[PDB]
Amino acid sequence: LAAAIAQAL
Repeated sequence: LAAAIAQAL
């Protein structure tokens, strides 16, 4: 789920 952040930015 954390990779959502990575992708967002």
